[PDB]
Amino acid sequence: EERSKVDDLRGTPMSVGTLEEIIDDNHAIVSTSVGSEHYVSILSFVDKDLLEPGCSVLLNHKVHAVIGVLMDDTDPLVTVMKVEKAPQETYADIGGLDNQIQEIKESVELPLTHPEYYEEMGIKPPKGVILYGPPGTGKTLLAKAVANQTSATFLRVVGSELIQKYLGDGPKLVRELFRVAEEHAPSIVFIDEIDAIGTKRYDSNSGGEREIQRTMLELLNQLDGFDSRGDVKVIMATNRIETLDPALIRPGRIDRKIEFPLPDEKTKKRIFQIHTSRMTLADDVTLDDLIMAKDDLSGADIKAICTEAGLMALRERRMKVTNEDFKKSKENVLYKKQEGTPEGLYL
Amino acid sequence: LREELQLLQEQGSYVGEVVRAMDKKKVLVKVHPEGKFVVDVDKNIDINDV
Amino acid sequence: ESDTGLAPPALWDLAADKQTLQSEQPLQVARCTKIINADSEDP
Repeated sequence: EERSKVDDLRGTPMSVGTLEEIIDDNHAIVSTSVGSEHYVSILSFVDKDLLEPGCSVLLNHKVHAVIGVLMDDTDPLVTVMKVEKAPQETYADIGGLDNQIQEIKESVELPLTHPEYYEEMGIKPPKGVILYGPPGTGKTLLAKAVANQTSATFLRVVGSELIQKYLGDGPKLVRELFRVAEEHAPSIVFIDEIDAIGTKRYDSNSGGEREIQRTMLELLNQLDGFDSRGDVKVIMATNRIETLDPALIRPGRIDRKIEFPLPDEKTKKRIFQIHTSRMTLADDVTLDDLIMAKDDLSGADIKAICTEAGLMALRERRMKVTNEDFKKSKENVLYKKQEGTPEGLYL
Repeated sequence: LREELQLLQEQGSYVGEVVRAMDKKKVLVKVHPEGKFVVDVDKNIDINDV
Repeated sequence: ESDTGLAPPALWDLAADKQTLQSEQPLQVARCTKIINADSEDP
């Protein structure tokens, strides 16, 4: 009876509002979908505990009073980016980059699993770890290799699921992500491709760049609020470094600058084996001649060979892949970037 | 001709694109020039209209 | 489900009687804006 009276006390065409701020005096400020902001009153059955600046409520047409709080799948944008399942092969997938493995193991696993080296002496663990170098030098493969061998949760951010146009959704998901990093295990914040948001620190007069500079400043603020973080590890990765934010390269925030130099033909032979593993590799093919001839090719190129080797088998209606397919895939696919070398001059 | 004229003297109807909504006789309609609205269903239609 | 702030009825049962009705007709709706300038001796 009483539930039906209050459900019929408000108006029926309830309008979807937007909270902006809260004053604790039975009224608040809200925002319509057209951006018109209305100094309206709030009721008392509205369950004043979940009211947060940035949520949505229900409004009236007559007085636009706050009818009730609105759910929004509670956060659709921090539960998608969280990894639940297992990544790729742990340590045997990569090869030749074992110089940098001691860096990332002692900076991540050693503050967590054995936090006694830091207590015998009194040396604090590092927070920021930067991965830069050539474009596609094996930064994605390395980040999944470290995240497999873990005992804590892991976070995977694309970098383009951070910038919206709602003027508050930028700095909102920073607190949404770090709360998930706080409520769960001391996870690894992996926000990939931070170069599109953080560069050169420019301020303009339009309403296009203002959603970037605040969110850049609020993330730098929320990373180093210096109140209680609970040993959050942050891995940041871009390709380039020279058009990036200089005040994150300075000490006090990040003291690890890990570079990934170019590999050799030694690391290739596993990558040829790994890519030619989940296929019908016939026993009449040769891969070692394909390694010896070509002297510049990456993991994307070998995978582009393996798909072209897979396509040529399906054209003439076969199941396995013959050796001439691998030869013709080596001579068709790999002829796109071979340009520029000083041969016959150097010794 | 009177039947066409009596329904003619009547205001227009809106349109709203709905992909999904909630149950309990309240659906979620988003109009084009404005935002979303929590509205009520009719008695001539059902509820399973998501 | 459409929760809309259920608030299990022990904290708002006295508040939903007529205090809502005194928030509807006397309490008007205002809007927040910006002031550019002012004038002397007359607002």
